[PDB]
Amino acid sequence: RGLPRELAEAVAGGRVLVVGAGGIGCELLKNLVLTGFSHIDLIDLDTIDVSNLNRQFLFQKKHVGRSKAQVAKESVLQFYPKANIVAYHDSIMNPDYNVEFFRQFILVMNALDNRAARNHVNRMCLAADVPLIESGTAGYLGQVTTIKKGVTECYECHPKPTQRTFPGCTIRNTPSEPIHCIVWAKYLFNQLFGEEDADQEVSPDRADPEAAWEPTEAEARARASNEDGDIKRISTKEWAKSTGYDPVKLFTKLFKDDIRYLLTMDKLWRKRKPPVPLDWAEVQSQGLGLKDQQVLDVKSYARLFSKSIETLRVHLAEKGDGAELIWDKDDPSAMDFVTSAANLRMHIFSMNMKSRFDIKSMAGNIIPAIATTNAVIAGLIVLEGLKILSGKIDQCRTIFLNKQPNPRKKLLVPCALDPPNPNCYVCASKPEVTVRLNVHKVTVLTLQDKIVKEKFAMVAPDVQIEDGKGTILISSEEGETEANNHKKLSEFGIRNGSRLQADDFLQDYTLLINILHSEDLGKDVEFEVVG
Amino acid sequence: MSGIALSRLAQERKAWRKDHPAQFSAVPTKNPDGTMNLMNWECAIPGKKGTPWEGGLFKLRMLFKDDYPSSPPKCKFEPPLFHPNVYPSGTVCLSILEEDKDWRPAITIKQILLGIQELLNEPNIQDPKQAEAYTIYSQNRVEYEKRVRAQARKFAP
Amino acid sequence: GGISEEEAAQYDRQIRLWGLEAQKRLRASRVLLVGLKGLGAEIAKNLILAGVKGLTMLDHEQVTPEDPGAQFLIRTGSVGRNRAEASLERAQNLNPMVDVKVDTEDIEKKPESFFTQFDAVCLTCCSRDVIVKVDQICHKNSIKFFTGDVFGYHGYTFANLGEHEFVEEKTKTMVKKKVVFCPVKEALEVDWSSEKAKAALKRTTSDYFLLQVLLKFRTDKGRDPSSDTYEEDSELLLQIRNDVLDSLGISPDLLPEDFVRYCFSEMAPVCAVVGGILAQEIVKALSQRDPPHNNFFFFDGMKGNGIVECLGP
Amino acid sequence: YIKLKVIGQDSSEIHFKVKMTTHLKKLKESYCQRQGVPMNSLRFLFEGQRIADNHTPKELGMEEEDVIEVYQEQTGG
Amino acid sequence: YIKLKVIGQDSSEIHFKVKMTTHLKKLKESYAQRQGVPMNSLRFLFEGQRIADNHTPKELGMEEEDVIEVYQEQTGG
Ligand SMILES: Nc1ncnc2c1ncn2[C@@H]1O[C@H](COP(=O)(O)O)[C@@H](O)[C@H]1O
Ligand SMILES: [Zn+2]
Repeated sequence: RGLPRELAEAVAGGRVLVVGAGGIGCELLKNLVLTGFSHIDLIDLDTIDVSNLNRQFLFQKKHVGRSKAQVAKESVLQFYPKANIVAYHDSIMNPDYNVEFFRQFILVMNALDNRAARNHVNRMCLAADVPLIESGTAGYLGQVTTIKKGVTECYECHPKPTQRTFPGCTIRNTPSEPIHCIVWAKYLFNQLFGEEDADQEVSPDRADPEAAWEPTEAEARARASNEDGDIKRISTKEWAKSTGYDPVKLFTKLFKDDIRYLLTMDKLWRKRKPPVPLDWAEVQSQGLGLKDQQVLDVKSYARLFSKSIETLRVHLAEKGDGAELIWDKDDPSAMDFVTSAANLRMHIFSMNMKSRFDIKSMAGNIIPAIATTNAVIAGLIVLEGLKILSGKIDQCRTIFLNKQPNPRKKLLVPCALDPPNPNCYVCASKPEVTVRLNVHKVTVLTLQDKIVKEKFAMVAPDVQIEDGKGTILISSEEGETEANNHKKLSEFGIRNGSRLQADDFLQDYTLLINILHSEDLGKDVEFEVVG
Repeated sequence: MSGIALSRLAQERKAWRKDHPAQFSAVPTKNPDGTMNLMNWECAIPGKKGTPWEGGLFKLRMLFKDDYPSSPPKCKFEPPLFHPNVYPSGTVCLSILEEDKDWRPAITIKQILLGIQELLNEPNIQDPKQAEAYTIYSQNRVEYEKRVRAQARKFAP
Repeated sequence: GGISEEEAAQYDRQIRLWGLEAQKRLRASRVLLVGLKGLGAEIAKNLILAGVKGLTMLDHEQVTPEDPGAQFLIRTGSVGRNRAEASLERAQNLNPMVDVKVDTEDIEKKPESFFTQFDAVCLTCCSRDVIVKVDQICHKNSIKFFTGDVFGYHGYTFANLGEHEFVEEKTKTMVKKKVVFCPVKEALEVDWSSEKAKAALKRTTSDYFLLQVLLKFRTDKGRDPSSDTYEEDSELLLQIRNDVLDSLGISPDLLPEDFVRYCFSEMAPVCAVVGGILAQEIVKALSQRDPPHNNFFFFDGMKGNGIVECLGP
Repeated sequence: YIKLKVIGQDSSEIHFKVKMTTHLKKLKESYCQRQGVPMNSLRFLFEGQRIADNHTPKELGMEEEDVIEVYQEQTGG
Repeated sequence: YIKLKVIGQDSSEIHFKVKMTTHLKKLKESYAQRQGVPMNSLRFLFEGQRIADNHTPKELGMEEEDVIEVYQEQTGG
């Protein structure tokens, strides 16, 4: 081995986990294996897709359908069985990956594409004081970043939001970009095939069979036929389920009637160009590149819409009682549905047609990436990791990757690790204690009084569990949670390695509780704070 | 869910409990297990003195996504009510909680709730987000007033 | 376009970046590769994944026990076997519809006509005279010439495109430009004692100088650095560094004495990164879709930065 | 007004104008608005110096037409 | 104290006098005085940056007599 032995033995004796079996993940794992790392933990929730083969060199064509972690492990046994590899087919947000699950590792690097998972692993590692190496890949772009507790800024020092979801209110009435109608189609799919998420509801709810146009012309009917509430707003999902998802009825409801209903807003179209309603009858009876890169005719899009809704109705019939269908970027039926809807909306608002290829591009927010940049990012990650394990954190630096050399004739740019921001609330040196207790017998009453009120002088405790989603366990106002004070912590899902945040409305000082399960405490006591 | 969002929401809850407008309500929702999730809230907005909506106590749910406070919360009245600026699915829109116009991460729960209150007190025409309420309020004002009174008595405390 | 549906699906990600036409030109492309240090293996893998229809690689050495225990292409315990034949199975497994070729003959003995059927040639772990020969042949044949290597935290690449044409995105929709580059004998043997080169030197990376030291040491010692002979070889690199830089007319202190402790190794990270950038350059040149970087790029791993530079234009 | 140049990580050229006392806050917000990217996703670098939120042109002291580097710490890995 | 330099779409300039740390009162009273039009259907752009309903000049970074221009309403979408 060409590595220095002081570091070679450290990497061959320590344990490092890498999260996400992406192309970056697979290249990272290969680099770690070649470097001499002995124990490596790999976790991924997704399976190998056909389009996934473009970058994941560890995954072959025959490997589609299996878990990413299992296939990555099998591939690394193809050239180095000696490495200790642990594979997990799960998501990081699963609570069993507690602070103790990260504390076991000497180093950890993220290879994720979703911002939420990245923030979660950031928080978990800062809880476990295990150094992190941040990275991301996009096309010919890339970067790496060291994340160290109390030395460098954490990934949450500068809050970076997740993917653009758009307000919804703009797209539901007046789309003006292809992205607008695409997210409109996604929301409509969630509305009439997914769960009853009223936020995703984008098609209007009314007396659906009526072809509404200026109800003020029938003002007496609008209050004599039905009471206040517009016939109690028949749900679009319920209407579609009751009508058996009739392609013609659905098409006219969401492309002719609702368009006129929108056209009732003359105050909106006095500035914006008014859209046009399309009817199924006239569209049907009016009389090279990839297969997805060419725009089709509105009649062909309507035919695709009908076929897609038929297939999706069949798939829903495969489910029970109308179970929701989760959207995906690879399902042919749902994707044909969304492209048809988006192109129909574009033709509605006098906008140009967009091919299925572009809808696939910006619908699932597929970020392009090349194995070149993926490889360089993984190499930067492992170089920074060996620097970290060597203790040369001062020499560790944030490195970006460029498609074109900068005017400073540099392609990989080094930047000093900025000190952590003192007030981002996650990397601050907030006081913490760990208390061992028997989860299955201690109750919320004891937790609130004995463990917090008198043990830490909290006069108004509102302890809160930071499970990665956010919920308060108890409230300072007794009228909010006193009904569940007799429950156990195991009843609320606080397992070993969990942690809670406590606060006071008058002492205005926060305190963090770390949970360790300890049956050995006996009967005389139910808890103990570790000194 | 970002930890910054969690800490910020905890601070907002503390500030709201310490000081909030009279007979207003803003609490995290009762989870099925009995806890409250601070990322999704139940709120109820009372009417203003002399206004047609006076006396009613209109229930409103607001949704916080992982990008808060960079992203605004998505609010929604349950059940949906008869107002031009609310989508009859219940969700409401205003520049206060829309990214591209005025949404500032530094703003708090109290001021956005006051914004929704004054929006209810200010039915606008230049930004219609619904049809039926818009056309009634634009053409036949007396029926709109009668329906507003009916709603106010419908959501009375 | 004669692109099949499943082949497009396997390439679906990169089409969204550089378009169908670049992929079609790659399907019309053939590449010659030489040398299989971790760098050769990674560059072969990345070219395979890129979508070039045919990759031909050449090497003159077997798998030896002194080689590291992992090369991520050759199978476990493939010692004694030819490295090309030890790797071809996994290399083809990386992408089934791309065909690969394995050559055991040394490029020194290889005839000039053998390079004609390739649009790009890649060189690794070879003597500078043979680099000159292959580069001048490539320039004569109007073919794009690339080379590069890795040694510890230090790595380099070179690219000579000759008369080259390419397109770019109009980033303040494609627009056509062109670029011209010079052979290695013009680039590598640049006279630094000239006033303009001397002026540019003070803001010129020393990575080229340590590369020249390494190259010389490779040519005269007949083998690459190996950890079992660190001390005597290290002193040899130091003294030959003095010899070359004072002969070239530059102060040896510009290459600090500790550079040996960094270069005297072969590591996966620095190998993988330089190979990735080399593959980026190769695919940009073959597709003519992105503007190639200038003839030289270097990497200092301990310093954690990469520099593109112009030498001997 | 005193002129400066900002060249993007993707070789995108954008050209902006500023005063010596005008906080770079405005400059970076303007850039991310023009590019349509969330603010915290961009890193601004001058000759290797990270541009802080509390920075002002008389502090880093550039000359006119000087280049200020931007790099975008993108997700999607 | 602050000299206001508000000009509407009709090129109408109205003068006001407010303190340094005015936060919302400035824009609220300017709206209520010049309105002719509902408040929500109007906006002022200040050095090309759209203000918030509490954006004070001291934390904006403007000073006396700085020119502030309104912009066409974006309520239509
Ligand atoms: N929460 C998560 N848990 C495990 N793996 C994940 C998670 N989020 C993303 N990944 C993986 O991270 C990789 C990122 O995508 P890509 O790099 O494009 O392959 C994929 O392999 C995903 O399956
Ligand atoms: Zn922090």
